[PDB]
Amino acid sequence: APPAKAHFVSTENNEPVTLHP
Amino acid sequence: VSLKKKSKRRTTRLRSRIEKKAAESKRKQK
Amino acid sequence: FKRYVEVGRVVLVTKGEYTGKLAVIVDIVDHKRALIDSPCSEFPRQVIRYGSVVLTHIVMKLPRGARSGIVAKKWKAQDVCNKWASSAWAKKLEAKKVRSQLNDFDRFAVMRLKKQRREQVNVAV
Amino acid sequence: VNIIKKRTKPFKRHQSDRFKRVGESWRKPRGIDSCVRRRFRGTISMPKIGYGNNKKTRYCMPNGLKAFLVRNVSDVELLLMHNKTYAAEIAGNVSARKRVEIVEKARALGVKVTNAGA
Amino acid sequence: ENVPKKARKAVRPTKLRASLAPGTVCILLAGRFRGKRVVVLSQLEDTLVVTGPYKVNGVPIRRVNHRYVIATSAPKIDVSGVSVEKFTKAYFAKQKRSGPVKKDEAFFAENAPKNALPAERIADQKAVDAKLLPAIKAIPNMKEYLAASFALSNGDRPHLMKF
Amino acid sequence: IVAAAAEKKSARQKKRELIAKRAEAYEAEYRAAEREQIELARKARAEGNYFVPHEPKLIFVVRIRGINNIPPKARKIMQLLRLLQINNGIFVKFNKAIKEMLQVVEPYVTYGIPNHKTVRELIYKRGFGKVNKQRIPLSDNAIIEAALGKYSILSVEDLIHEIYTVGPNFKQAANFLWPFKLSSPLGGWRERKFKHFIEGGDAGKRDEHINGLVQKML
Amino acid sequence: ALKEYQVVGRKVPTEHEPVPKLFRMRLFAPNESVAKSRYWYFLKMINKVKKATGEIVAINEISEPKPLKAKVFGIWIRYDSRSGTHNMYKEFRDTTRVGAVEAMYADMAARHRARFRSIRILKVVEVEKKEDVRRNYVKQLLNPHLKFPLPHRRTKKVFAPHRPSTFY
Amino acid sequence: AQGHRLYVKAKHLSFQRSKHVIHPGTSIVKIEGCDSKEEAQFYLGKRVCYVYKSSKAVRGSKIRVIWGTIARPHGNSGAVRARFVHNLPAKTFGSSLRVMLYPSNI
RNA sequence: CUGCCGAAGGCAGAAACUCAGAUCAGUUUUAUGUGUAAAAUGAGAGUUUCUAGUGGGCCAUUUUUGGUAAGCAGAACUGGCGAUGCGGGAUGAACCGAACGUGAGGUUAAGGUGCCGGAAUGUACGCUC
Repeated sequence: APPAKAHFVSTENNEPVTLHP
Repeated sequence: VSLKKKSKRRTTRLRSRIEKKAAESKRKQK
Repeated sequence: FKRYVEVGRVVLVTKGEYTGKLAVIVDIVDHKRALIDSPCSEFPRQVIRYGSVVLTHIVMKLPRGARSGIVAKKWKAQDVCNKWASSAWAKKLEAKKVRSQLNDFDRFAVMRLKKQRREQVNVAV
Repeated sequence: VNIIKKRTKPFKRHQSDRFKRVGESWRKPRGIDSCVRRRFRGTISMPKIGYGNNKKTRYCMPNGLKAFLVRNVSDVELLLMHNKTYAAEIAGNVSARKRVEIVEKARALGVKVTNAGA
Repeated sequence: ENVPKKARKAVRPTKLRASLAPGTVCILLAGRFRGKRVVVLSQLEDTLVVTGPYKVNGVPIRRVNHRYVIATSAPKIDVSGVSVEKFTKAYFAKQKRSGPVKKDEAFFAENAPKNALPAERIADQKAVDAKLLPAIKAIPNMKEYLAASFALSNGDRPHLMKF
Repeated sequence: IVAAAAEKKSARQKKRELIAKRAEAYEAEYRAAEREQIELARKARAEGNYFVPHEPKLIFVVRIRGINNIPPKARKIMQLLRLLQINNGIFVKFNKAIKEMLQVVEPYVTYGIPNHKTVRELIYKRGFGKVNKQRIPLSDNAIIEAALGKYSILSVEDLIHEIYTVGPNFKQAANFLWPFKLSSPLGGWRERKFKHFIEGGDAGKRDEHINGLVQKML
Repeated sequence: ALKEYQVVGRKVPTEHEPVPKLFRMRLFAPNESVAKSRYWYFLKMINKVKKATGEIVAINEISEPKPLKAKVFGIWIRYDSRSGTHNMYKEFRDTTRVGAVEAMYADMAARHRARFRSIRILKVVEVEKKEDVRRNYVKQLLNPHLKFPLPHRRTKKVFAPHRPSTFY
Repeated sequence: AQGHRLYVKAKHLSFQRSKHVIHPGTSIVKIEGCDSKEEAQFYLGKRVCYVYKSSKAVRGSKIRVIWGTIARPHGNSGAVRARFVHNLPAKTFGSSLRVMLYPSNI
C-alpha cells in the first residue's frame, strides 16, 4: 500500500469538536 | 565525617542481591 | 536607601543583550518576574526576572499597566532621563564606558594628562 | 620523500627485565589468561603487522641508501650502477689491507661507505 | 633523475588587512625594535615597508611582517607627499651570505652603520623624514607618541583593549 | 584523429546542456511543487477547510546503536537495510511494508523525511557509488552515466531527483549508492540517546527533525 | 521549551462512516511530533480511536494573543500516583499560557515527583475575575499596593579585593 | 623599570587528559585575564613560550625556550589547548608560560 | 617468529561442477487459519564428497504448575559469558556504552563538569534542617 495521498477533509459539515482527556 | 552507626555505602553482593530478590517479589505479586 | 519593587520604579538592566540600558517597571508579574518599559526605542517591552537587573533609587509616578507611549510621556514630564545621570552612580558608569571605548593614542593622552595632574602635588605647609 | 619510523623502542620479551634466564628477544606469550596476551592496559606492546614502515623507505638507512654487505673489490664494483640507492658496508672480518683497498675503490666509485673510518 | 609533477599552485597577490593602510601608526611586536611605534609608508608584497621618524625614535627604513604589527586607531599621517616606489624587495635584498666563513670580529667591525650602510640610504631616509615631520608636527602629540614605546601593565587585557 | 576528437567533444558538449536542461527542469519542478503546497494550505485556511499534505514516499534512516547486544531479529533487519555500523544512513522507499519493518528496529534507528538540501548535501559530500562491488566516490558524471545509463540517469542532479522524488528506478538508484558513513554529530546527541525521540530520547521516528540531525552528522 | 498546539484529526473514511467526525484538542508539547503522539494516546484513551485507522488532518501552533498582559491561569490536571489517580487544580500568574504550563510542570516535578508522561492536562483557563481566584499567594500578587525588597539577592574574578555589598 | 612585557602571563595547568589517561601531545593553558571561550578566540593561534633555565651554558646563555601555539579553547572558563614543538614535562605543572601577541590578527 | 581463516554447549574449511537465477533470507508486507501459500528489501546462489576440535556450564529474560511465615523447585525460548581487549559505574566474572592493525586531527556514546579529576562554584523554577 502506497502512502496516503493529499485530499480534502471538508469540515463545514462536521466542524471540529474540542476533546479533553 | 560519616557521623553514622551504619555505613551508607553498600557491598556489591548486597546491591546485586536487591535486583535478585526485588524482581522475584514482582514475580510473586504477579 | 530601600529600593522597594514599586510600580514605576526605574531600573538598570545588568544581564542579557540589553545590559547597561535603563528601564522602568510597569507591572509586577509575580514574585520573581516583572514587566518593564523604557522611552528609548531600542529597548522593547518585555518581561524580565529580578536576577538580571538592579533597582535604582529613582521612583517615578506611573499608573499600572501603562502603554509605552505614555510611559515615555510621563518619563519626559518628570525628566527621569538626566535625573539618573545627575546621580554620581551614573557618572561613574559612563566614565567606565568612555574609558572602555578609549584607545591607545588617547590612552597616551591620559598618560600625559594625569602626569600633569600629579605635576603639582602641592600641599600647604 | 623522507624517512618515517613508526616505532623506535624494540619489543622486549615479557619479564625479561625480571629474570636473566629469560632473554631480551621477543617470544609470543602462550598462556590463556596472561595479561600480555590478553592486551590489558599499561602492558608492553606486541609486534603487530600494523607496525611496519613504508615500503618505499623500508630497509633504508637514515640517509636513504640501503646497506649492502661487501667483502672484496668485486662486491664494491657491483655497486657501480646502484651507488645512488645502496651503500657498501665493510664486512667485520675483512683485514686491514683489503679494507683500505676496498675503501679507496668505493671512494673512486663514488659509493658511500657506512664504516669507512674504521 | 625523475621529473616532479607540475604543481597547480599559482602565486597570487596578498590580501592585506584593511586596517594596515599606508600612513598608520603601528607597534612592532618583535625584532630589535619591539614595542616601538612606526608610520607605515606603504605595503609590499608580503610585509610593510615602514619606518618610525628617525629624528623622533630612530627607526630606519625596515620591512616588518604584517603578522607582527599592531594597528592603531591613531589619526592617519599623510604619506602621499613622499614617493614609495623606490622601496622594492630587491632594494631590501640582503645580498647573499656566500659561506658562513666570517664573524671573526672583522665582519662585525666592518659592519654597523658607520660602514656598509651607504650614504645614499641615509639620503632617502632623511628625505622621507623631511616630508613626514611637518605633518606630525602640525597634529598634536604625534611626535611624543611616536618617541614613546608600547608596553603592557597590570590590569591590561589585550583581548579587551582596542588599539 | 582531429575528426574523432571533434566528434568526442561535440557529443560530450551536447550531453552537457542536456544535463543543464534536465537540472533546470527538476529545480523548476521542486519550486512549483512547494508553491502548490503553500497555495493549497492557504486556500484551505481561507475557506475554513483543512488540507492534508501528501505523506512523503522517502525516508532517511540512521542507525544509532552499536553491533553489540542486539537481538538476532533486529540484527537481520538492519542487515537487510545495510545498516552495519553506527551513524550509517540510507534512503529507503517508505511504503506499507517498510513501516512495520522499521517498527522492530525502532529502538536502534532513527528516521525522518529529508528535505531537498539534505538529500543534495548527502549525495555531494557523502555520496559514494557502488561500482563493481567497490565503493567509488561520485567525483564525476562519467561514473553515473556508465553505471545507471540504462535507467536514464546521467548526472548527480538526475540521481538526486530519482532519490528525492522516489522515481520509478528508485530501487536501482538506491542500490547503486553505498550507505552513507556519517560522522558523530557535532554538538552531540541529547542527554539520553537510547530513549524514544518522543520521550526526550533519540531513537524512533522524528519526521522533519531528521534534517537537524543530518546537519550535525555531516 | 514548550509550544501550544491544536491537533485536529479523524479516522480514515470508509463505507460505514463516509463522513467521520473531526476531533480537535488543544495540547502542549515541545514539537509537533510529540504533540501528535500526545494527541493519539489521548484519543485512544478517551474515544478508543486507533492510531492506525486515524490520521492527523491539521496541525497548528498557537501564539499568545496578548503576551504583554499579565494574566492568571487556572490549570485542571489529572495525576497518576501510587494509587494511579488524583485530581489537582493550581493557579499561576504569568503573561503566557505556555509559560504557565511550564511553571506547572516544574512545580509538580518539584513537589509530587511528576513527569511529562505522568501528567495529563485537562484544561488551562484564564481567570480574569479577582473573586474567582482561590489561591492566597495569587491574591497576594493581585493586591493593588504590592511592594517588597528584592529576595535572593545572592550578590570568574576570584579573589575579590573588597567585601561584598549585598545591600544598597 | 616598566617598559617591557609585550606578552601576557599564563599557567601550564595539566595535560589534555581523561580521568585515567593523559595525552601529553597537547597541554592545557590558563591565560591571565581570559575568562571565556569567546575571549580565548583572540588568543587562538598566538605563540606561547615556556622559558626555563639550566646549569650548562649553551650559546652563552642559561635560558632555554620551548615554543608552542594555542590551538583551541578548553571548557567554558577561558582555558585553552596548546601544542608545543616539544611536549612540556610533567614537572612543569603550574609553571608560568608567556603568551606573546604575535601572530597578530587585529 | 609473523600472517590469514576460525568454532563447537550434527559445526568451519578444502576440492569437483551445476544456473547469471526468482536461488535463498534468525526479516517485514498480502491472502488463507504460530502453519501454509503467492509483494518489499538484501544477497550471486549453490549442490554430492572428506576432516580437524567440541558436544559442557554460569548469568539474566518472558511465558506456568507445584508450592511456604520465609525463601524455592522443575520446564521451553532468548541472549551475554565463554575465544573479548576499551570508556564509564571509587575498584569488580556477569550493570551502562562500545567489538581491538600502527598514527595525526575532528566529533561523540555511557557517565559526568566544587577539589582530588579533563569538563559551568552555569542558567531557571520548587522541595528539605
